[PDB]
Amino acid sequence: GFVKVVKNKAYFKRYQVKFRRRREGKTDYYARKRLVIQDKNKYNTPKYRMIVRVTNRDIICQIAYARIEGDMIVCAAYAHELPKYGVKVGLTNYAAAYCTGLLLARRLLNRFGMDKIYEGQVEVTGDEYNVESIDGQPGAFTCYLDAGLARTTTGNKVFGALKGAVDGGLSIPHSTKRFPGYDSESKEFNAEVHRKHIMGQNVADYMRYLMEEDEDAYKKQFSQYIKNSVTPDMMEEMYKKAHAAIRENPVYEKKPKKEVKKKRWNRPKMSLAQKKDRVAQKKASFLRAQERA
Amino acid sequence: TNTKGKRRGTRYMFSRPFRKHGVVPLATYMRIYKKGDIVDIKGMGTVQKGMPHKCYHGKTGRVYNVTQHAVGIVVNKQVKGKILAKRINVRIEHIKHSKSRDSFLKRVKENDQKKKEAKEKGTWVQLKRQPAPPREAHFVRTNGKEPELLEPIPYEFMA
Amino acid sequence: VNVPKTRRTFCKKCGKHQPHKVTQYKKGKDSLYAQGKRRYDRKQSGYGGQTKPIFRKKAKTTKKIVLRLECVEPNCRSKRMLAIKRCKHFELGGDKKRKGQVIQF
Amino acid sequence: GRRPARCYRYCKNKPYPKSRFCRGVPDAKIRIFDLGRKKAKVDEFPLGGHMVSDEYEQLSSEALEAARICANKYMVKSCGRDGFHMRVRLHPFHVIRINKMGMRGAFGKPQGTVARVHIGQVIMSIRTKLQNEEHVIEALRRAKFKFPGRQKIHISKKWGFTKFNADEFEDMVAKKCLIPDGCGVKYVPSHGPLDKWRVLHS
Amino acid sequence: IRRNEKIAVHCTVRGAKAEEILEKGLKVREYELRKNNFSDTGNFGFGIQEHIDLGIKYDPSIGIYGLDFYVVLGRPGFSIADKKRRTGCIGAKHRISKEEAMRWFQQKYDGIILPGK
RNA sequence: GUCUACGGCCAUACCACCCUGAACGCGCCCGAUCUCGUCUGAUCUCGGAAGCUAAGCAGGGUCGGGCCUGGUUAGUACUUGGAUGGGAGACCGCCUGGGAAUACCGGGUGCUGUAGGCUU
RNA sequence: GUCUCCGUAGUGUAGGGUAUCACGUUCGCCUAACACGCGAAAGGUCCUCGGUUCGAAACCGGGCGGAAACA
RNA sequence: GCCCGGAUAGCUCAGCUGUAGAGCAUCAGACUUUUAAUCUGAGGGUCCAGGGUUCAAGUCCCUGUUCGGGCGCCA
RNA sequence: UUAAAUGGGUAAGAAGCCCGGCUCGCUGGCGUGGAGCCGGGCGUGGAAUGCGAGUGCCUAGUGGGCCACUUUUGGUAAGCA
RNA sequence: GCGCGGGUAAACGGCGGGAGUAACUAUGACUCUCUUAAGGUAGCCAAAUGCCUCGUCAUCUAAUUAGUGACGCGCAUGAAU
RNA sequence: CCAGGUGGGGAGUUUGACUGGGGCGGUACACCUGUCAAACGGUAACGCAGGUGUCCUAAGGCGAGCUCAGGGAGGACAGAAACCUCCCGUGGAGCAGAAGGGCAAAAGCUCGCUUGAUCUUGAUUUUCAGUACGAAUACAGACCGUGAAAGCGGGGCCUCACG
RNA sequence: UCAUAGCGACGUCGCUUUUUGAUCCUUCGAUGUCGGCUCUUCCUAUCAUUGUGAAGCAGAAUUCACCAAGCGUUGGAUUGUU
Ligand SMILES: [Mg+2]
Ligand SMILES: [Mg+2]
Ligand SMILES: [Mg+2]
Ligand SMILES: [Mg+2]
Ligand SMILES: [Mg+2]
Ligand SMILES: [Mg+2]
Ligand SMILES: [Mg+2]
Ligand SMILES: [Mg+2]
Ligand SMILES: [Mg+2]
Ligand SMILES: [Mg+2]
Ligand SMILES: [Mg+2]
Ligand SMILES: [Mg+2]
Ligand SMILES: [Mg+2]
Ligand SMILES: [Mg+2]
Ligand SMILES: [Mg+2]
Ligand SMILES: [Mg+2]
Ligand SMILES: [Mg+2]
Ligand SMILES: [Mg+2]
Ligand SMILES: [Mg+2]
Ligand SMILES: [Mg+2]
Ligand SMILES: [Mg+2]
Ligand SMILES: [Mg+2]
Ligand SMILES: [Mg+2]
Ligand SMILES: [Mg+2]
Ligand SMILES: [Mg+2]
Ligand SMILES: [Mg+2]
Ligand SMILES: [Mg+2]
Ligand SMILES: [Mg+2]
Ligand SMILES: [Mg+2]
Ligand SMILES: [Zn+2]
Repeated sequence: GFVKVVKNKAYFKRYQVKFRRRREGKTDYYARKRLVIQDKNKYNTPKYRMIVRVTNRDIICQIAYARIEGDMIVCAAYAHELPKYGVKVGLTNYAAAYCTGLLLARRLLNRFGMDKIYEGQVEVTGDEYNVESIDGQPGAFTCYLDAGLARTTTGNKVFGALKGAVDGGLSIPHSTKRFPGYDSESKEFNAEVHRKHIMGQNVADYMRYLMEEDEDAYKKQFSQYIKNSVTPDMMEEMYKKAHAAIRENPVYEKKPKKEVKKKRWNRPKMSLAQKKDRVAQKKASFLRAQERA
Repeated sequence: TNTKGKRRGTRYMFSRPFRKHGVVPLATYMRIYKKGDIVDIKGMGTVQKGMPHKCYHGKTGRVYNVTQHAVGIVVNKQVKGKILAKRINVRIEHIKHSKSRDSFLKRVKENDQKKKEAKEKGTWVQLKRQPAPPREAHFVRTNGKEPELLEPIPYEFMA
Repeated sequence: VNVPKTRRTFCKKCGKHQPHKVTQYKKGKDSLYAQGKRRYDRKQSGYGGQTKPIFRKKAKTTKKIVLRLECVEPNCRSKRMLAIKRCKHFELGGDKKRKGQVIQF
Repeated sequence: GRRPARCYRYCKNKPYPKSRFCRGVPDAKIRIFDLGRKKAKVDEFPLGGHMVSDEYEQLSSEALEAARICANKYMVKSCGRDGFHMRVRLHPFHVIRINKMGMRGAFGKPQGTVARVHIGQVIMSIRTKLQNEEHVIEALRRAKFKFPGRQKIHISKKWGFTKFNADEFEDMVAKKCLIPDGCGVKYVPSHGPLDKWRVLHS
Repeated sequence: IRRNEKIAVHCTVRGAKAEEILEKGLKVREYELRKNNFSDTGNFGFGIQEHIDLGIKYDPSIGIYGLDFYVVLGRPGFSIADKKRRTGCIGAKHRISKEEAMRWFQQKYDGIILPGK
């Protein structure tokens, strides 16, 4: 009885609800319509999107195009699926982003029957490489990077996935600005610290430095590096072999697992009869407690 | 008397439907518009670009051109003395597909497959659509129930 | 309004976007040998008084501001003119206003 | 300064209320709408009588001023000052304009306020004791003569000013689907939360 | 005053510096915060007049300003409300109420609150 | 039966409070050398994996509030066309067809596309 | 009739952030005493009423008035 | 459109590339039988604004702001 | 918020539908897409009712209107506007 | 020639307003000021000149919006207009 | 003889329109919003409520980041209002102006960079007689800007701001 | 004292064309325009006179109503005046 209430009946009655995904805050519809909408005078040509997402544990990478029923996705990459060859520890980092981008590139190219042509960059390096179509061959695949809500700042892992793609053989337009090799004040691209971050010298030097400063903070930091005995060295060749295996076979297969039952883990919505019984027996219990006195 | 602005008398015309303000649903964007397909003109107000003039709202036309963000359509506009064919350009979100021609085409396709099936089976079949003919004299059962007797209820001045 | 003294823009001669110096256009003096002026002098000659209309109405308040712009490039100094909408108070290259100040002491 | 009411009898000018456009409106002569024992709760005044007019006329505010004063005077003289409650149901929202003494710019200045009624429209409303019906009938009868049209007087079947019928009202409040709240009542649907039920019925 | 002036100046402090400055102030108050300084959302804070006593000593240049602390609290996870992606509410029983502010106060600083006034 | 990424529709999905959450998962969480930012690693960015569902999230709960859909209001209000209908008018009745919206009382409360995981 | 302006210490006067001054009365100094002078005190709910905003004599709406100006 | 003349204590005007002055002023002091009257002081330049020549600008030069005038007039 | 009646637009086929096949310098992962084009098969003529239509040229007079049911603006009202 | 400067009203014309002030009150001889440069002096008046106006007072008659005499903040009298 | 001045002494000519008769008064004379307007559109009156002859090197063009009006709870001076923090907040603020529409990781605010307010041909819409002007919409061709990119931008979110 | 002998506030329903308005239908190839003088007739919403009713009608005088327009409704000063 002090202040007028805000969330009253009328406010709800005229409140408007945003889109489901906007309310969950998972899709910026402004930029989404900005990215995915194909021109009108093409009518069937899908504007492919390289969708990259940062997960506290994983890295999501997929190539999608939207239709009326929803988005159509041709192929996807998963950092949790990455260790099935090559690297086994150090996921959801920049090196992981580049590797999984290259993996997605290669598996798209294979499932397009196109992997042989447009090798991309077999040799990994931090400089600029943008693929070109070759005459007499099917046109080079192009797509754009669907950054999403992530703050696209120079040196963001999503750009690492983009570099993995462009080295893989995808023509994604991009300036040479948002990479570790770029210098802001000097407007220059070093292109060597960039490949250092791409391959992992950026965490390699840090974790090798961390030896002589500490050991137990070392333990609490790279605990899964201690297991697998992941040395600061011997961390170049295994990334190389990861890339080699990416080149060899990027195809992905599931695991046949059908032995499950219908053990419902939730509870269903009770029917009207249950609500009526509940309210009536609550009525009986209340009236009984009162007549008890 | 009144002015001749491009959007006079469109206060309630271009208002968003209640509980529908805000970002346009994206589905209406990637609808695929051919040439010669039939569309109607709505003119959503939240986009102020490519606006059709107030007259064309709520009329149906056929597309004669297609561009990056709009389509060229032909609509018959009634001038005072006669009706003229106008070619106008409107950004996509102001127009929708028209179900009239779609329903006609569905009926036509059913007619074509009916034509196919009636041929070899040898029986003569009906094609046109008739306008609700007379109603086929029939019986109504009683089951021994007495038709209840109505009687107007008496006038009372409630208020 | 305020407009910078120089600006990069498209120049027809060199066919790209070049830096240009702007200046408020000023109407030149009548030739007094051009055809129409000369016909006017011949007509006003002799008797008959004023043989042509005199506007003397002035329903407009201001003028369309015309900016004479020329490409700074040393080889080509072609001068094009662009027109700005009407304005009461015009100014060339004043200080750039900036929002975050005490307005005023 | 006030024209005859027969000039402004008919509602024919597209209801034109006081608004931001209608500025400089003379203050209405009606200010007091509910009279009598307004504190009376729900039962002490069971009978409800209404004046109802079957005509689409606009009624001048001063007319209902005179009518209300007359009804109050009869009530206080005859039924006593405590044993009735007076409520009118019209508000002169419509604004009437007059053009003063050619007719260039004939749109005149507002000078009064009138209220518009329809065929079934209560004007006066009285809740009082049951044995006061003969009193109230005469009270509304004398009140009618202050009104331009011809009106019907009707004893409301409902319990007083409540929107509910008088016959079922006592039981209705007994089984607690209804509660008294000041002059009026509060209908209680059985679709809230059980706490709102359980606070009462106990 | 007039708008767009430079009226106030502040900082936001978190971590070891935050708790040590808070304890510094509380010792300046000898840990007595009396009745209703706590805010119902859970947070609180107080003002003082003389900063020289503790901490840094007087310099004749600087003057005799007071100031006002307003320390805010929280449980691990509260940053979800400020997170850019998938922002959301925090839930009722995860929130903070005044009632437990004094409880944790006395649990940590043995300060005195709610005199019988 | 679910969950994750991308969604379509945009409250049956929203909001409030309560309870349950196995496995993956998503998170919360730790740290700031590098990338990057701020006043502050709070956000943003980067590097991790000691701990936790508490929060978010998902499911369910509420004689919940809404929202959706019904009956009701009601063949009422209103209205196409007709009368040498009534009435002083105000308006009303009739023929002809069409035909609503509160209140009040019921029911329901997210479906679904692609891609990818868990669940004896 | 319309329109414009204005309603304040006894009297007249100016004037959102607690009504100024002059005279009117009382008043106390000075003087031998008066006069004169000076000083203070008292003194107007700012025409009434409704609203507006933290608050209104002020701002906005009415009602009265008074005064012109048109008619 | 051209030629221009002036904007400075509350008011007007002189003026030093060199610390703005004179008055009409405002207020206060002496001065006085009081008032006049007499002086004295303090304070007061919407130095028309922006610049620039500049060591150095009220002045010198532009740019505008007005104020004023005297001239010219085919959209 | 909801929302009539009356009303405005469109469609109710042979210029349509379906099969092949070619061209493109636009588009493009792709035989893409799209458009254009050449052939081929389709007839129960794809609602009612009525009616013969289409098209070209010259051109007078007129450009003060008023009234009737109904809707409606100003006005007290008007054989008022 | 126009401007700038004198002179000129028996030249055309003009003769307003605000403050402050006297032992009832009132007015203001007096002091100051504004807008163009003065601010109606001597005189005369409801006049052939006064809307308000049938101004008011006296007289004239039974009765006078007429007449005369008188008063003058005179809408809007007035000195070779 | 030519030039400049003076020159109602004299000459020629003009001295708008709409208008509940005209005159005075207003502009219903070019425009824009809401209503009148009777649910496509069109629709008069000296019908009503209003507005315009501008303003903006950014108040334009991009991109990033934020959320506003208001309220609640607090915290020295500090209260009805100064400032900070937390909570609620469908927008109830702001977007130059009149009004209407539209707008929330927007079209609002703060920043980084910029001149797409540029150079060209046609088409269409708007009043329309389907003339013009103005304004506007889609393109197409250069040359650019911005962004990582998708794209977006050839002035102002749209409805007026002009020959 | 007493609502209504006589009056009637707040409201409300009308009648008249003797005011003044609003409109501009008739006449601008003209209907002579203010007032007065004279003269006739008509109207009643009756001032008097006939006959009536009512009163706060003792008489006198007066007021309010009904049938009622047959009859009568003046002489002068001032003003062009109504
Ligand atoms: Mg973005
Ligand atoms: Mg209109
Ligand atoms: Mg309008
Ligand atoms: Mg409308
Ligand atoms: Mg020429
Ligand atoms: Mg009358
Ligand atoms: Mg009307
Ligand atoms: Mg509910
Ligand atoms: Mg009907
Ligand atoms: Mg008419
Ligand atoms: Mg007419
Ligand atoms: Mg005199
Ligand atoms: Mg006189
Ligand atoms: Mg005379
Ligand atoms: Mg005589
Ligand atoms: Mg005389
Ligand atoms: Mg002449
Ligand atoms: Mg319409
Ligand atoms: Mg219509
Ligand atoms: Mg944005
Ligand atoms: Mg670009
Ligand atoms: Mg272009
Ligand atoms: Mg625009
Ligand atoms: Mg006439
Ligand atoms: Mg005539
Ligand atoms: Mg004739
Ligand atoms: Mg005659
Ligand atoms: Mg009679
Ligand atoms: Mg006789
Ligand atoms: Zn050039």
